[PDB]
Amino acid sequence: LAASLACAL
Repeated sequence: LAASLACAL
């Protein structure tokens, strides 16, 4: 989940 937020942004 944490990585998905950073990736998206």
